[PDB]
Amino acid sequence: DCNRALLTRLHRQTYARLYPVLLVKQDGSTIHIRYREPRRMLTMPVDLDSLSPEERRARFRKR
Amino acid sequence: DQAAKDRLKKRIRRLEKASQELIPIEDFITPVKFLNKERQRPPVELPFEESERRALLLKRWSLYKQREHEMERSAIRSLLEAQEEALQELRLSSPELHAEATKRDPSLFPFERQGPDYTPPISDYQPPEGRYQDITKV
Amino acid sequence: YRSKPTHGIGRYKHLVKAQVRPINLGTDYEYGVLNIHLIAYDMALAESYAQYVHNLCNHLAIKVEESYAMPTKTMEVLQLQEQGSKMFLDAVLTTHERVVQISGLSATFAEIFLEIIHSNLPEGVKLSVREHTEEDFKGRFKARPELEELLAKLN
Amino acid sequence: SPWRLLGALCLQRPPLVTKPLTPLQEEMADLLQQIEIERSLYSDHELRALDEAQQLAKKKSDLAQDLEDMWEQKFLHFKLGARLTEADKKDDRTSLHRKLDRNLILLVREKLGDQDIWMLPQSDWQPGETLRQTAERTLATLSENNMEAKFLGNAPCGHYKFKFLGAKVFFFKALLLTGDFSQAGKKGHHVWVSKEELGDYLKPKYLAQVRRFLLDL
Amino acid sequence: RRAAPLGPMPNEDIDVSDLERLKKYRSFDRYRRRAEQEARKPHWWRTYREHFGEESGPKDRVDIGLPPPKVSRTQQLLERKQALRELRANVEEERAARLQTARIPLEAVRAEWERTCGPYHKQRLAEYCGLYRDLFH
Amino acid sequence: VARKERGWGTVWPSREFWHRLRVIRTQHHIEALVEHRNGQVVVSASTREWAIKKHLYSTRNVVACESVGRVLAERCLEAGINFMVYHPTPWEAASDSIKRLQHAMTEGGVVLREPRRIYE
Ligand SMILES: [Mg+2]
Repeated sequence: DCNRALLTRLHRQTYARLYPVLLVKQDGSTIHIRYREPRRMLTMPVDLDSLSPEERRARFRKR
Repeated sequence: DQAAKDRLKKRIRRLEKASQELIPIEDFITPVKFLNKERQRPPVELPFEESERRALLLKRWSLYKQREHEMERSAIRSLLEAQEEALQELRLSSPELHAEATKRDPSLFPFERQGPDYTPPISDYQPPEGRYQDITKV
Repeated sequence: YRSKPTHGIGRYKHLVKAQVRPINLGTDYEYGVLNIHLIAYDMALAESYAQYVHNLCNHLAIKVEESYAMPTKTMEVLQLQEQGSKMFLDAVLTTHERVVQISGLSATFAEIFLEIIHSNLPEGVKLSVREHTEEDFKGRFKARPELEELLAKLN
Repeated sequence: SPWRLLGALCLQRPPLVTKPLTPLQEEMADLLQQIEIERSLYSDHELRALDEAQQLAKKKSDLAQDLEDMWEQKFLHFKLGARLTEADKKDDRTSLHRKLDRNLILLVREKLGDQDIWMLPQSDWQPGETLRQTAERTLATLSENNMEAKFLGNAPCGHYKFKFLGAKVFFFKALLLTGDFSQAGKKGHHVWVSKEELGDYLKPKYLAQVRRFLLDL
Repeated sequence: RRAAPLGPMPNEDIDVSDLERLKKYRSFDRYRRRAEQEARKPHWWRTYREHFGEESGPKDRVDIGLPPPKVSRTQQLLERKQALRELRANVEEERAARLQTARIPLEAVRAEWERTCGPYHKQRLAEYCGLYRDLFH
Repeated sequence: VARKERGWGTVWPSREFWHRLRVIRTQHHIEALVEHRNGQVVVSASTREWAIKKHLYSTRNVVACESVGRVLAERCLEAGINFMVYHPTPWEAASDSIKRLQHAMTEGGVVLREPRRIYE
């Protein structure tokens, strides 16, 4: 039942050419996204770490 | 002194009586750069085989959509009939129970849910580091 | 005419009108003005699922208040380059939010309705259902720097 | 008429992975992509590629492809997650991570003194309690696990009676948000099951029409 | 002074309260259909039909004619249904309907009209032209 | 030299005619009428008729409107009525089916927009 509203187009008059780019969040999941600049893969990066995770990120960057 | 507070309260009243006009929506407005990228876009002569395949596929899609809407409406009707005979059964069971169960709970107020994705989340995966800078115009 | 039995045969203004709190009563709990937010990075999925939600409301006879759109939130993807402590530009990620403003339902039809919504969520759509507060109404409106300047001069 | 008091719960697992397209939706997706290309007003990547092409043609008469190769290479280097966590194990109906496409429901197995039941999880409440909190304490107690599950609301959904004296049963419906099941190899037989092999497994007349208010999807 | 109406008001059936729940027509064509349906009913007030020559209104028409042909309704319906299914079975019918290029044999249409409903149509032309009025009243 | 019913104007359509073409486009069938000012129907061509119904395909089409127009034009020539007034709605005037139905009426030989009254 997740396939109901997926089958659609852009209904506007003037619009650029879009591409089915696969995006990943801070996890293993992928989502199909109409996005320009026809790269096949797009990734989202880790932000700000945490108070006890900034030191772990610094240690991972050092190692 | 007090005259400063008088002209101040005059200012809050005067800029309060102005309009609360909305932000424009970017998506409803065609951008300016989209004008001159049309001269090298030629029309495509659509062949008859492609046109008839598109048309018959549209007829099959319309029939399938009508049938799928019909079974979704049948499912919601079955759920509603079950819930009708259900509330009748509980009302015949106990008065205090339908006094309690006709509520919408305050825990429903932050109802948030995320749609399913293409691939499942994998374990032991480390995406790289980065930052986000908000360029949304205010 | 007044004295005739055919008086008021031309009466029409009582049939067409042309000139919000939740009502919590204890037995019939009709709850008022809610916003259903549909958040996606893709134009087609956001607009089509807003269309599907609005058409489902029209079929299920909810008096819909509005069907509107939030302004776009443009996130920027700056990533850390390999072998360096450098930032490079990767993606311009636009976030679009299509919101359906519904007036009133019941609790029963809230289980039915939200069950159909998260059964029918497409790929890459974040669902949110909340009430109508002051902040959700102020979200479509621009900043008020002159009013914050006046309030800061007050304080 | 004496009444015997039983709640019950319907613990719905949401799908994680979208289902594959039927062939009619696949060919409609092809049509929709074709008409998006037909109505598309080019792109900044294709404009640059055409401009570089015509300037190199004019220079030889008198890069976008590198980016294409790099993007395809970084796509081919990346391996995606496995869509099929079902067929690689092919035996376990017990695990929470069993099926990703369909909706899943929980059953547990108990042997009674006078009955042998294959049962959706149920309850028992003293009359001072409310059935919503009864379902919450049942979920917190009987499965000995940390299931952060969002209940839908106060209104019940499943409603069946069997009379000996009568005995009365009220199924609720509640959706899982996040889960943590301790002691995965416990002796209590719990199964996460979908609608078709649910219909295969469930014998009773009272539990035969749980599919009436379970969504088919 | 107020008097009592002799019969029902036209718009008293629908509820004044809760206007949002009542379904609306949004089509002027739907209003045209509804108004032309409403104008043909015998209202109790003074009407155009009463004053402008409806030719006695309801008239008990004495029929001096041949019996209608007795045709089996179920057999007629099933043969019409089977002919329709064999007509929609073709693909070239779909092609001719879509591409706006299809013709009908008007001579065969005229023949089947003369067999089927031509009697009733000629009866209403004779009624309109007053053939019955000046011959058989 | 007969009396037309001049007047009205606040209502629509104008009732100043001897014969009027009435096209009812139902979601299934297409039904055209030639109506006198009395309200009686003179000649009608509908796709509810079995005589047309076994001859056309897909009762709703523009081609169905063409069949209706040609059949009613032939029936009007058979009934001796050659003039009528057609008053379409401005969104029905731009439609494909009504325009080519008027084309079929013109090619059929029925001239729309009735002649002016003598000493009106
Ligand atoms: Mg019959």
